[PDB]
Amino acid sequence: HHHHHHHMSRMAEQQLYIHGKFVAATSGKTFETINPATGEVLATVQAAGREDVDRAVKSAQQGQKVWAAMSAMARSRILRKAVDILRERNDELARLETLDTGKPLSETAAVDIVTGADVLEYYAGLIPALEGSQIPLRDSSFVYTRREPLGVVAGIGAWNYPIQIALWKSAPALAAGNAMIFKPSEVTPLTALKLAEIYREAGLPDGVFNVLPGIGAETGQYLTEHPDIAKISFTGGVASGKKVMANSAASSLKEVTMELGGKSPLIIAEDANLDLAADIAMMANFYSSGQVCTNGTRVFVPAKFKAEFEHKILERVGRIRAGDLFADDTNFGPLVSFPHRQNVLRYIESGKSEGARLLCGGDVLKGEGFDNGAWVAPTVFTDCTDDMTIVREEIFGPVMSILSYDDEAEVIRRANATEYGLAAGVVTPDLNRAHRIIHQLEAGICWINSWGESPAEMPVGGYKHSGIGRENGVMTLQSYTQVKSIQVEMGPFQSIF
Amino acid sequence: SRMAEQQLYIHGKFVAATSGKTFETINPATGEVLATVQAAGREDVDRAVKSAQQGQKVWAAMSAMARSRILRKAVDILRERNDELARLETLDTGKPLSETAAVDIVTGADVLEYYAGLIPALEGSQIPLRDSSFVYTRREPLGVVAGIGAWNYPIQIALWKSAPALAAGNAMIFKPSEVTPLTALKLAEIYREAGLPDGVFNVLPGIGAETGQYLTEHPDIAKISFTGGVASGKKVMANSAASSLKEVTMELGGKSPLIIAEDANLDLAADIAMMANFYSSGQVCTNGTRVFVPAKFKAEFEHKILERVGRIRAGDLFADDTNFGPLVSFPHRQNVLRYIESGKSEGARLLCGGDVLKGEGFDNGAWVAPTVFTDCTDDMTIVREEIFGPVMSILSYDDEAEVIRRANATEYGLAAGVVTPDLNRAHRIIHQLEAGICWINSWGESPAEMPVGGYKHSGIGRENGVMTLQSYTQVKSIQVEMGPFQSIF
Ligand SMILES: NC(=O)c1ccc[n+]([C@@H]2O[C@H](COP(=O)([O-])OP(=O)(O)OC[C@H]3O[C@@H](n4cnc5c(N)ncnc54)[C@H](O)[C@@H]3O)[C@@H](O)[C@H]2O)c1
Ligand SMILES: NC(=O)c1ccc[n+]([C@@H]2O[C@H](COP(=O)([O-])OP(=O)(O)OC[C@H]3O[C@@H](n4cnc5c(N)ncnc54)[C@H](O)[C@@H]3O)[C@@H](O)[C@H]2O)c1
Ligand SMILES: [Ca+2]
Ligand SMILES: [Ca+2]
Repeated sequence: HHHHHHHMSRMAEQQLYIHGKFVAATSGKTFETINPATGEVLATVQAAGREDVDRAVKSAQQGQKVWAAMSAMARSRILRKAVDILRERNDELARLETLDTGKPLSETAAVDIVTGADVLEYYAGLIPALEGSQIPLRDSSFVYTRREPLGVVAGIGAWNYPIQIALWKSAPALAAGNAMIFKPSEVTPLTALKLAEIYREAGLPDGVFNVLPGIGAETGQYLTEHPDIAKISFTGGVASGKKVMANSAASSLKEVTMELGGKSPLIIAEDANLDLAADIAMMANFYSSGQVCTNGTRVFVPAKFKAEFEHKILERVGRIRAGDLFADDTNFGPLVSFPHRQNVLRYIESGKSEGARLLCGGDVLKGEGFDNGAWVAPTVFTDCTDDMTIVREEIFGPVMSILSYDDEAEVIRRANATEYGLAAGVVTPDLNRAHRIIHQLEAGICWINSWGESPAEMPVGGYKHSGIGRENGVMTLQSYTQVKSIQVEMGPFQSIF
Repeated sequence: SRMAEQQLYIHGKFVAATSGKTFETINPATGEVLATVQAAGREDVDRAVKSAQQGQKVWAAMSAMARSRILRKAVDILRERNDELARLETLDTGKPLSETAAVDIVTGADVLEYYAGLIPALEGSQIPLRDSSFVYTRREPLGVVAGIGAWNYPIQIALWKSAPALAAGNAMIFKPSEVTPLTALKLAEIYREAGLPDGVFNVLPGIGAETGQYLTEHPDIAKISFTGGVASGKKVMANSAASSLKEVTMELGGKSPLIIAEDANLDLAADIAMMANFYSSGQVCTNGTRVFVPAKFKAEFEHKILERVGRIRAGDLFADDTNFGPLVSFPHRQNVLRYIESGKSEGARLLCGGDVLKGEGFDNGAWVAPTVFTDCTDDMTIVREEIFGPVMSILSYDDEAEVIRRANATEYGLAAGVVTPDLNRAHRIIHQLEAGICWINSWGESPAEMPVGGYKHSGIGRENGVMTLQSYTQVKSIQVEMGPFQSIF
C-alpha cells in the first residue's frame, strides 16, 4: 500500500524573537530547516546578525532588571504558568519537534516536552529557597553573603532534543534571576521560537528570554564574543565546543559550561541476566535513532556470554519499527539531517573496513516512504577491539559496538580508556559489584540496571573531555548566581598608619 | 651572600631541572641577587604531572580524617616557622616584616587549618525517586590541578590555592611567580615533613610564557587556578581553551571603589583609605584606589590624608616600626612611575609623593613614595587603570545615585567599600555595587570562611569558604534502579 498525496507546504518565514515579539533580522542571511523524513523544506529561517545580537543583549539587560526586582514567589508563579502552558500544548509542540528532528511522535510526545517542563517546574519551586549565608566572626563583626544574578547569559543548543535543551538551559538561568539569549541549532530552530512565545504568555518580562536562530560560526560566535554576556552554556560536539571556548577566552571574561557527548560504556557483568542486559543495551543505543549524548555505545559483554548476547540483540533489533513518525507503533526514525546520515555512514564503512563483524544493519533503509528520508538501519558491530574508529569515536547514530572481556579489572580499565567521560552503567544483581564498579568509572552520569533516566533532581554532565559544569539539580540553580561577600565591622577600625 | 641555586620540587624532593633555563630573583631593597633559580622545562612538567598522578591516588585512598590530620600537622609547622618564613618573604618581596610576620603566613595557615577541619564534612546527596529507585551522588577528586601564583603574597597564595585542592583529595602542581619563587619551595618541604604523600604538592618555578604555558597545555591537568594580571590571565584562558578541556578560575585585580558617605566620620574614612591604599606598598589586588569623597568634605579629607601620609614609616624592613616597603621589583617601579607621570600630565593635582625615595638606604631599593592625587576625573588613566603601587586617586562626588553609578562604571569588580554610620545607607549602597568583596566601615580582612573573588573582568570563581572546597571536586550521579527496566524495543 503506497502513501502519496502528502505534500506539506512551507511555514511562514521564521523571524527572530527579541523583547516579547517577533522581529525581522537585519543580517541578510537566511537558512532552511528540512523535514528529515521527507526532504521537504519546513521553513525559511532568518539568522541574527551582529547588530541583531547587540539589540537582543540590550533587550535582555532591560528585561533582567525587571525580572530580578520581582519577588522570588512572583518569579516562581510565572515559571509555573509556563509549565502549565507546556503541559497543555505538549502534543502540538511534540508534532512540531517530530517534523523538525525526525524523532517519532512516540518519543517527542512522552519525553521531550514532558521532561523539559519537569525541569522548569522543579526550578520554579526552588526559587524561594535560594539563600546566602551569615558567618559570625566575633562579637563586633559578621559576614553575610548574597547570591546575586549574573545578568545576561547565553545558551547555545543542539539539534537532538531542541526544546528540552532550551528548557533545561533557560529554567535555572531564569530561576536564578537572569535573562537568557538562546541560540538554537540551525538544524532545529522551530520549537525554541514557540517556547519564547509561551514564556511571554506566562508573564515573563519582555527581554528575559530572547531567541536568535542562526549559523554557529556567525550568530553563535557573535554571542560568545559579546562583551555584556556573563556566562555561556553550550551543548554540542567537541569541535564546536572548542571554538566556543577559544572565542569566549578571547573576549570578555565569562564562565563557560559545556556538555560535549561521549563514548559511554555499558558493562554487562558476569552474573547479569542477558534479557535485561539486552533490553538495556537496546535502550542505550537506539533511542532517538542513536542520537543521544549519553548513549552506551561500547557494550562490554563477558566472552562466555557473547554468543548468547548477540542472539538476544538480533531478536530485539528485529522488533524495531521504523515507519510513519506519527504512528503509535513507530519507535525508530530517520536521522536529523542528510549530512549527518552521510557522516554516520562513513563510520559504518570504517567498521566494515577495519574488520568488525556486522551483526545487523549497516545500510540505509530502502523502499517507498524511506527513500525520501534520512534513514539508517539499526546497526550492530561485534568482534570489536579498542583501537577501532567506531569504538573510539562518537558516531551519534544507531551504531552499537559489542566488545568482549574476561575479567572485572580489565573491563574497568577499558571502560575508562577514553578521553570521554559522560555516562556509564553496569548490569549486575550483585550489591558489591554494582557499587564498586560504578565508583571506579570516570563518568558523571551512572546507571545501575537501567539507562537514560535523568530526573530533574539529578546533576548531569561530563568528566574529562565530555564537559565542564553540570545541569539540573540544586547545584545548577546556584551556578547561575554569583556570590557577594559583605563584612559588617561594628568595632573601631584600626589603621597601622 | 647569595642563596644556593634553587631547584624544582617534584615527588618529595628537590630535583635539578632539565630546561637549560635559569633566572634570578632580586632583593628589591638592595638590587642584589637573592638566588639563581632553575626553571621547569616541558619534560620537567610532564614528570611533575606523572608524580602528581601517583601521589593523588595514595592521598585520595586515605581516610578523610587521615588527610585532615596531615594538613593540621602542616599548620603546626607553619605556625612554628612563621618568623623564618616571614623573613624570607620579606627578602623576596620587599614587604616589611611587620606585615609578613603578622599576615602572610598567619592567614595562609588559617585557610589551610580551616579546610583541614572541613574534609570530613564533604558529603554527597541521596534523592529518592520512587519506592523502587533512588539516586546518590559522590563528590570525587578532580585528579591533578595547577595553581599559578602572583608575586605580592607568594606563600599566602600558595596556601590558599593548595589548601582546598589538597583537602578535596587532589594533587596540585604550583607555579610561583618568577619574581618571588622562594617561599613556595619552602612550603613544599613543609608539606612533606607533615606527611603529605610524595607528588601531592610539586613546585615548578619558571617563566610564565614557558613553564606556565607548559602547565596550562598539559593534557592531564583537570583545573587551573590563576592569580595575576588581566593580560597574563587572558593568555592562560586562551592556552587552556586550546588544550585539554579544563575549568579555569581566576582572580585578576581591580580598581575598587571606596565610598565615603556624606555622614561619615572623616578620621575613620581617612584611616580606612590609608589601609586600602598603602598596605604592602599598594600591591594588593583589593585596594580601594578610587576614593570617592563628598564635595563638601574634600578639603578636610585631604588634610587628614596628608597628616596620615606624613606618619608613614619607610625604612629598615626588619624593624618593628617600619610599615612601608619598596615595590617588589625595579621593573614594577618603572611601570608605577609611568602611571604617576600620566596623572601629572593629565592634570590631576598631586597632594603628596609622586617620586622615588632618595638618600642613604633608599637609593639601592625600588622605593616609590606614598602618592595621592586629587581633583581626579573618571577619564584619567590613573583612575581607569590598576596601578599596583602606592597611588591613591581622590574623586569628589555630589549624590548617592551618582557615586553608585561611577563606582560601577568600570570593567573591574573585585572589591568595594562604604564608610557610613547609617544602617540603611551601608546596606543599600553595598547591595548595588558590582563587586565580589564588600567592606562596611573597614577594609582588607579576608576570613577563611568568607568566599572572595571578582565580578566582571576581575575574576571567575571564588577562593575560601565552604564553596571552594566543593569546587575542587566533581559530582558523579548514580541511579539505582531496583524495579524491572522497561525497554520500548
Ligand atoms: N548532546 C550533545 O552533546 C551533542 C548534540 C549534537 C551533536 N553532538 C555532536 O556534534 C557532532 C557535530 O554536530 P553538528 O556539527 O551538526 O553540531 P554542533 O556541535 O556544531 O552544533 C551545536 C551548536 O553549536 C553551534 N555552533 C557551532 N559552531 C559554533 C561556533 N563557532 N560558535 C558558536 N556556536 C557554534 C551550532 O550552531 C549549534 O547551535 C555530531 O555529529 C555529534 O557527535 C553532540
Ligand atoms: N593579585 C593580583 O591579582 C595581581 C598580582 C600581581 C600582579 N597583578 C597585576 O598584573 C600586572 C602585571 O604583572 P606581571 O606581568 O609582573 O605579573 P603576571 O600577571 O604576568 O604574573 C602572574 C603569574 O602568571 C604567570 N604567567 C604569565 N604569563 C603566563 C602564561 N602565558 N601562561 C601561564 N602563566 C603565565 C606568571 O609567571 C606568574 O606566575 C601588575 O602590574 C598588576 O597590575 C595582579
Ligand atoms: Ca530540521
Ligand atoms: Ca624577588
